[PDB]
Amino acid sequence: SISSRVKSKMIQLGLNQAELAQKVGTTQQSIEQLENGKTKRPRFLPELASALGVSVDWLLNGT
Repeated sequence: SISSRVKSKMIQLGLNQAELAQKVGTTQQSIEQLENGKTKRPRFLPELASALGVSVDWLLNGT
């Protein structure tokens, strides 16, 4: 699921939830919630896209 896609990229990159949430500028809770499969449109999607240097298209769709 989407949070996996996000995470596994960060992991390889070296980043984790804290660094992620910071760089995104979201709440730490929102990262867990992302990994709770809770929301397709999280309140930082474009911000996440910049955070992993991916597109919004890819984040939503995803290969």
